[PDB]
Amino acid sequence: MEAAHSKSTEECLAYFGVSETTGLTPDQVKRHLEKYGHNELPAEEGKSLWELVIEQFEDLLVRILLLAACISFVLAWFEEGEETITAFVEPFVILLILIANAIVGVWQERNAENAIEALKEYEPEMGKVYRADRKSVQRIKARDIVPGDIVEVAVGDKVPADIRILSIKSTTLRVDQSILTGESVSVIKHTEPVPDPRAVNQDKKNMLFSGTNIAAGKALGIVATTGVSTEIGKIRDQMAATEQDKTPLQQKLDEFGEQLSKVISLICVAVWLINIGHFNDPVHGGSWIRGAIYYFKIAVALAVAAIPEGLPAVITTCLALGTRRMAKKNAIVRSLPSVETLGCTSVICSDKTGTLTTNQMSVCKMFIIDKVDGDFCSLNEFSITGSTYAPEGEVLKNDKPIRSGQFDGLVELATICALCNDSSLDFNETKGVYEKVGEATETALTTLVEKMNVFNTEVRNLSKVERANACNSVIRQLMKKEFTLEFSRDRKSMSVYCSPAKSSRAAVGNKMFVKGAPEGVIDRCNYVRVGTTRVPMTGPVKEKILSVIKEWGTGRDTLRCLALATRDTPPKREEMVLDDSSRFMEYETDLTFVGVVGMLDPPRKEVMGSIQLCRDAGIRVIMITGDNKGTAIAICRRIGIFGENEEVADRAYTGREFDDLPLAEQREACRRACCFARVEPSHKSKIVEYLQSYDEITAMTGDGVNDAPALKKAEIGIAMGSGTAVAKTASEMVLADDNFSTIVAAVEEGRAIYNNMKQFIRYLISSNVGEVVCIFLTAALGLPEALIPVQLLWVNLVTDGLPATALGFNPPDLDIMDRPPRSPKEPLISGWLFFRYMAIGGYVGAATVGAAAWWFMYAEDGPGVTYHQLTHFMQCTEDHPHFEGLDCEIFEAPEPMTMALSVLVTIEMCNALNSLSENQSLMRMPPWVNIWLLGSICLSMSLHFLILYVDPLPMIFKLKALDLTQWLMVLKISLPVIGLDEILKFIARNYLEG
Ligand SMILES: C/C=C(/C)C(=O)O[C@H]1C(C)=C2[C@H]([C@@H]1OC(=O)CCCCCCC)[C@@](C)(OC(C)=O)C[C@H](OC(=O)CCC)[C@@]1(O)[C@H]2OC(=O)[C@@]1(C)O
Ligand SMILES: Nc1ncnc2c1ncn2[C@@H]1O[C@H](COP(=O)(O)O)[C@H]2OC3(O[C@H]21)C([N+](=O)[O-])=CC([N+](=O)[O-])C=C3[N+](=O)[O-]
Ligand code: NA
Repeated sequence: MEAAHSKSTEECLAYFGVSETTGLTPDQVKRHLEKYGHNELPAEEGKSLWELVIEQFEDLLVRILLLAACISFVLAWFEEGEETITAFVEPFVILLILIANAIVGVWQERNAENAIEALKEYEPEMGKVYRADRKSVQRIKARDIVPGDIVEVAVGDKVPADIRILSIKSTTLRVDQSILTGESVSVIKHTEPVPDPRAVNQDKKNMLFSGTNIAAGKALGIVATTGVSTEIGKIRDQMAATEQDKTPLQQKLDEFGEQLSKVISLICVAVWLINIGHFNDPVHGGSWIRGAIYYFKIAVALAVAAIPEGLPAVITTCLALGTRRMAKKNAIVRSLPSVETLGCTSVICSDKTGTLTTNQMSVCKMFIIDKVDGDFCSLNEFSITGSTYAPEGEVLKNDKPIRSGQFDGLVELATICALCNDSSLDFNETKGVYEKVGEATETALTTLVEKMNVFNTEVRNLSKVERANACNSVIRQLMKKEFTLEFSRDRKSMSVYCSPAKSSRAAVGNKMFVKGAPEGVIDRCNYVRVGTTRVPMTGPVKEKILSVIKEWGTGRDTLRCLALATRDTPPKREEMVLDDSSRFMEYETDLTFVGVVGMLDPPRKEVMGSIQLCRDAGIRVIMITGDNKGTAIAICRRIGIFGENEEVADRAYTGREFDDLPLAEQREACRRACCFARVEPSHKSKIVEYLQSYDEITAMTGDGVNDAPALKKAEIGIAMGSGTAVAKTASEMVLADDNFSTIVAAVEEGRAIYNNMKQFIRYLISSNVGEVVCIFLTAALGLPEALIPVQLLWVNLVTDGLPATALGFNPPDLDIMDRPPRSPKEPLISGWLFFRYMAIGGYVGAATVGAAAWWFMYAEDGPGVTYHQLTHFMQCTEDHPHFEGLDCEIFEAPEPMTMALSVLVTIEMCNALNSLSENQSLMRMPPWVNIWLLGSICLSMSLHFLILYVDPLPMIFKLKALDLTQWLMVLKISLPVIGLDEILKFIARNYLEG
């Protein structure tokens, strides 16, 4: 029964055919269990280890690498040498890389924590029901409860299903619903129907929600819904159905993969088309077997040269380090890839209270009526100092301290403030600073009366915990508080019924004290207090009062106003139905207006500055608040979201107003709106949807279970440090200090990290192009392999991995926050840059092939076969152009591989320098601009010597220590790559200056 809150108790019992005093029969149980299922959220998909190891092997590039591993393994077998250790090395490396990769992918899943699974914290194991088969209450497993069940709850219980309250067995039933409604104070429950079939949860005062807690009392109820149908179950379904997108870089990486894979196959076809003349060779002689091994050897080298194998690790390392840095600035990033998205944020939607403001509420203005004489009226206005919940402050009229007690009107104002109040003050001795005990707005009052000290009680003598509630305790001794009519959003007021404490043979002199939003309270005043006297409420007195409230609430003071009032002749106690909240407005009629208080929940000190940073960075800020609309807009003006004087008629919306717009107008509202007031949790989700319809990258704040869906939907869900764990697990980021400014600082960090990532992505991928040209050159010209997979793999994982990682530490540009958000669709490499890496690639390909071919020919350590061309053969049974001797297999020498490799290494060190800046010359942005980079380059070269010298390794990699002559050639050919880039950077910096 979804609409239970709107049905009578009788109607709810009738629907399920259940007797309140017996409960369900066992036939009913069996039928209801079959119809409605068990009372639980569906279990998580069992994702197995085998099913998960396989997912690691779904990435296209890892597939290519696996294919290459198999050809490399197959080749290690069907071979012609004798060395048993040196062969199976290659396929083991690739295999090991794929395995280490899988190990990690798996680590991340056993440690992954999901939001839907965290909701289960809120289902209790047991609940209590009355069923026909037994007289006494039976404790059963929550999961076996069904709709129609008669259930019983008591103080401390976790609510087990969504239950319509039948009977409250205690004096009141108080419930902790904070997780679902964001109501901090436990809320009173009743049993009468709530008429609106579409009531929001906060109005469902006759309902208990699954997952919430009984704070006081004992109650009988009938189970309305279970499982996925409860409020929290529907929240679990909304999250389930939300599909999150791959980040822009993830999408680019996949696109890169697809294309790279297409290029690879194309180059194979090319290497085939280029050696098509082999169909002209006599079938007799030669070696097909030794030719086919040659095409497969290069296919493997091609695969290895194309993939940036070390890239995922560099990306991960850079992200972890950034993450650690962000945490020191209160931004706890939960998802490493979100860092990029955060850098792209174009809208931040932020709750106000506690995030944009300190949530330290403090009264700084109040007034009572001074006098009323026909058309004439005056008010007595005061200021109150002290922005803390601490009783540190004093009252002033025209900036001069006064005695509060010397105004009877004030005495009553404080009386109402103290009695009509569920909250209080605590002096927390672990911290020193005072903390709210309840609602913030109420504690401001508590704090007010202490500062007012209307009866002049001796407080300078008391301590610091005896200070928290002194002047309050005085006022309590005055009146017996009988009951309270709790605040509700329809009437926007609350009241207390009181009778004199000292009261002999007198049934008379009871008072109700009423506090609430001014408009409805004032409309219900027929009288105005003036000192201790009373006079009829009339037009010019009302004008005067509403006029001041308008200025305090809509002006630059941005205060929340409450009107305070007393009913002088309240109804007889017995003539009041305390059980029907619908009558409460009526009990609070025929009131006497006493006064108005104005309180401020001040903006955080950094907020103004961060709002400005957002405007500078092209990031829109939307405030979401529970203030009325007028005060909402005033506060937006105050912190600079709106200009002091700009028109905002269609840039601010209440939840009400927004609902009244047709769908098309709502989408349009979201694109221009900066302020939403009094909105429901559903609105945050709609706002995010509409914003995603204009391709915004949106951050949204949240704290409760009710915020979880919207946090999941937003590109950057942002949870409060002080909030629920469910909100945390549904978010990309947590603010450990709750501060909006932490968001802005995280975004800037995102922008700077990403700009560095660009450089190292471009740097690593650039070398892969360079490597492929080498392999394709080698197979084009019929040359001996200049580089083998194992070498390339060391370079891609280690040699270039360090400088790439160092490029992550590139100093950020000074104008990072002076530019619009980066377009998500913006390519990492395109246009002129494409051409640059085209040219570098071609250079690098030529330079490596060159060095190997130079050794074979013009080098005097090797067989100076100058223009003798390796082109000719790698056959060696024809022995044509060696007219006399007995030596041939020098085609497998490690020296020319060492030439190529040291060229590759050196060029890449050079190109790491080229990568410090996209377009700035090294003459303006020198190498020492990044110490880590120089440091890494020294480390890579050291390691290059390691594999050249440390004996097990030279043999493994097939290399031989170079000559001082040969190193000098390495440098001769490698260094110019700097010249080429410096020229190319020059061309971009000058003939594209528009
Ligand atoms: C990795 C190694 C090679 C050899 C491969 O060619 O990479 C290409 C490739 C896949 C792209 C290209 C490479 O394209 C070429 O080099 C032209 C083909 C030359 C034929 C060779 C014949 C001997 C990148 C690498 O380089 C150059 C020089 O322009 C740029 C960029 O890469 C990126 O933007 C990085 C995105 C992660 C991509 O065009 C990208 O494809 C895309 O979708 C992008 C948008 O990704
Ligand atoms: N949709 C709404 N409709 C009406 N009032 C609302 C609404 N949403 C919030 N409020 C008011 O805005 C608050 C939370 O702000 P945030 O930090 O969440 O943006 C609320 O505090 C009081 O009224 C609530 C209140 N109370 O019990 O809730 C009792 C009051 N009282 O009489 O003691 C008055 C409150 N008040 O706002 O003045
Ligand atoms: Na999200």
